[PDB]
Amino acid sequence: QRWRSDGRCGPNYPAPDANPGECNPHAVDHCCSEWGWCGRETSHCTCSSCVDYSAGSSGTCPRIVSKSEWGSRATNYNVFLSLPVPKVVIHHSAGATCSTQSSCSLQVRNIQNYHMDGRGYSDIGYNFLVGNDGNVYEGRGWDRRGAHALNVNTESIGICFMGDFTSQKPTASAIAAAKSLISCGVSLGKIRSGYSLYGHRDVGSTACPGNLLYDDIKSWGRYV
Ligand SMILES: [Zn+2]
Repeated sequence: QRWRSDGRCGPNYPAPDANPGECNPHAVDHCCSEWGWCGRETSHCTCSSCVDYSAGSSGTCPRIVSKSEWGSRATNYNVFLSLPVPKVVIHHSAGATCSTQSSCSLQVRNIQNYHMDGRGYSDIGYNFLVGNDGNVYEGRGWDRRGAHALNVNTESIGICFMGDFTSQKPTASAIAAAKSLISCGVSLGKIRSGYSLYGHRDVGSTACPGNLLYDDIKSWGRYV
């Protein structure tokens, strides 16, 4: 990857997939200092030759497409989650995949219409969605109680990958976007650092989030 395993970085310690060697954006030590160490302190982040990998397109926080950007309909749901959140539940759409911001935005619009008009929800059920386009889309957000898993709605953030992943896996960009979303939520204090990661099937009776995606999330950090 773009950072080393020994904790070094910079133009003197090249990474396997990166020269100069970089730092894990989602790690506590995400700044490459003068002395070629990945560190966390202000000195590591604010020197003239220092690089803070928390920031940028590859930072901890992924670009979240807001409700107004993906074309959400008017909602007025204000049932708030107790923050920070103990656990993260992973979902799959069990539906269409999407590869562009337009098609994924349309897909989110469809899912919202299904939840509100077909099932009678106050809004789209999930807190966030993720498309194969590598983007994150805003559902009920960080602060509002979701409707994605009955046993755990009040204690969790629901992230739903858009697609069916029983025999497929999402694009690497989708996975990266979800992980970065989680990391971001942790950095903000929306999600506890000692959070627990669940698949939907772990907390309910479904095949969600599909076999292969469920297999992949075991390798993610903090899976229960
Ligand atoms: Zn689910």
